[PDB]
Amino acid sequence: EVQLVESGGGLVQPGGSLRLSCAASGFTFSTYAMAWFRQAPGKEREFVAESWSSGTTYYGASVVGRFTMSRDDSKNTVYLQMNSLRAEDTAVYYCAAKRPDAGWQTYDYWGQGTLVTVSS
Amino acid sequence: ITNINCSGHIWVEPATIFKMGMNISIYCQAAIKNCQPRKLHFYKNGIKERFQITRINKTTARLWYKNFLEPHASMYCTAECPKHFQETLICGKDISSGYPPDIPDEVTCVIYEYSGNMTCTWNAGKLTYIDTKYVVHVKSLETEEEQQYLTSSYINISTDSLQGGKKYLVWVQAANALGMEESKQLQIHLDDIVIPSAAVISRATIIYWDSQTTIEKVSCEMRYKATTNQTWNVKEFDTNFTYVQQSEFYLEPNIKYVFQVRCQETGKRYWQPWSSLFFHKTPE
Ligand SMILES: *[C@@H]1O[C@H](CO[C@@H]2O[C@@H](C)[C@@H](O)[C@@H](O)[C@@H]2O)[C@@H](O[C@@H]2O[C@H](CO)[C@@H](O)[C@H](O)[C@H]2NC(C)=O)[C@H](O)[C@H]1NC(C)=O
Ligand SMILES: *[C@@H]1O[C@H](CO)[C@@H](O[C@@H]2O[C@H](CO)[C@@H](O)[C@H](O)[C@H]2NC(C)=O)[C@H](O)[C@H]1NC(C)=O
Ligand SMILES: *[C@@H]1O[C@H](CO)[C@@H](O)[C@H](O)[C@H]1NC(C)=O
Ligand SMILES: *[C@@H]1O[C@H](CO)[C@@H](O)[C@H](O)[C@H]1NC(C)=O
Repeated sequence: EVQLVESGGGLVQPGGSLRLSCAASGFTFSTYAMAWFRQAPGKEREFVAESWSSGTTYYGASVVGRFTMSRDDSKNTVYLQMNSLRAEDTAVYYCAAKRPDAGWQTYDYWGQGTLVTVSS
Repeated sequence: ITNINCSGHIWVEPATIFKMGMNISIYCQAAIKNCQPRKLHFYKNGIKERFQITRINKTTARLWYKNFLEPHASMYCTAECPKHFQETLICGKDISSGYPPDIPDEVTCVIYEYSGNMTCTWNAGKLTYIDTKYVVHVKSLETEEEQQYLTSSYINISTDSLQGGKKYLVWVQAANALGMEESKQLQIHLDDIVIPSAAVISRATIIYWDSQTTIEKVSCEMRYKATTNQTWNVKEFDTNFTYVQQSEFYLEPNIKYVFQVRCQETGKRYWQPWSSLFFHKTPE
């Protein structure tokens, strides 16, 4: 099948940093939009970032400026550099693939997720 | 659809679904806490639109497309908030383009022998691209009971629902977001629309074929032709499927031929589709 596997999860301090990876396979990477989502405990899935082969990259208001998404089309991988980490960012982070002719918010593929705990 | 909390909203004039070739305006309004956007950007499936964009409010912007012909497009607008080098997603929206339904015509209902089904089909007409529905209405001329059937292609009405007399009225109504048409009514008699069970060719000068029909009066047509000739040769029958139907044909030696057959209830309106091509290369 296709497969999205995230990495880089772990513990981090308030104010610290870290970077998530997501390896992608099965589909044509260049033509899909790649997105990071997150889901705190109890709270609902929320958008954090999305990036296209063209280079277009936009972020959710909650994390713009602090977080930075990029994508290596050669290595078929997207990354999420997380800086100035606050406790609010304690959540499982999901990698997602969106097909273009699909909706603007229908993602055909989802990774298992990596947990990111901001201790204190 | 997975939910994306929008920091604003998008809206389209005339509407998110519009006739192909219409000029459309897409508006995007920022609503981001502590952010008077320096600029607002529009992307169509991740490609930046760089023209026909107009700053209106201090918070609203408009993208304008001319003779918009794509059946589908997902739209995204983002804000350049001060204090950030990056773009905050405001919202996205899906737009789609098509035509309103043509009047369905060539409505025909038939019953294939041993099926239990009345098969009503029709020419929908011009491709509409967008989501259109079809409602087949059925009215009994005897009792005036009306049934409606929803479909996106054609319909099979179970014969057990057509036991209120034999004379019926059928019309087909088409509808999508751009229009709603309705067909001229077709009157049918259940006994007049029957097609005999298929006929099939099996063995190759002599051609063996047969059907499981039990219609009393059946007429058939077998047409042959050299694969490379272009004029068909139709041999009209009035067959009787008691035993197998064998048909003898003269023909030249080392030449490849083609055969088809079709049958009907002698005198009725419709026939059945011609058989599949039965090829035959004869010896020398
Ligand atoms: C799409 O629009 C063009 C021109 O639109 C003009 O500019 C826009 C930015 C907006 O301000 C409009 O109000 C303006 O009218 C239309 O071009 C016209 O086409 C008609 C007949 O189709 C013709 O008589 C005019 O001379 C053309 N020129 C202008 C300046 O209107 C065009 O028709 C529109 N297309 C559709 C499908 O509606
Ligand atoms: C008679 O018509 C019915 C309805 O069209 C047919 O049953 C359908 O068969 C398809 C498979 O082709 C299923 O996906 C549908 O769900 C069935 N619908 C119902 C209501 O059962 C049936 O095959 C037809 N019988 C014939 C032609 O002998
Ligand atoms: C411009 O701003 C006002 C104020 O909220 C808003 O109601 C309006 O919809 C905006 N744009 C247009 C085209 O009316
Ligand atoms: C309708 O009936 C025909 C034969 O009478 C059958 O082949 C076809 O599958 C049916 N239509 C459906 C199932 O949509």
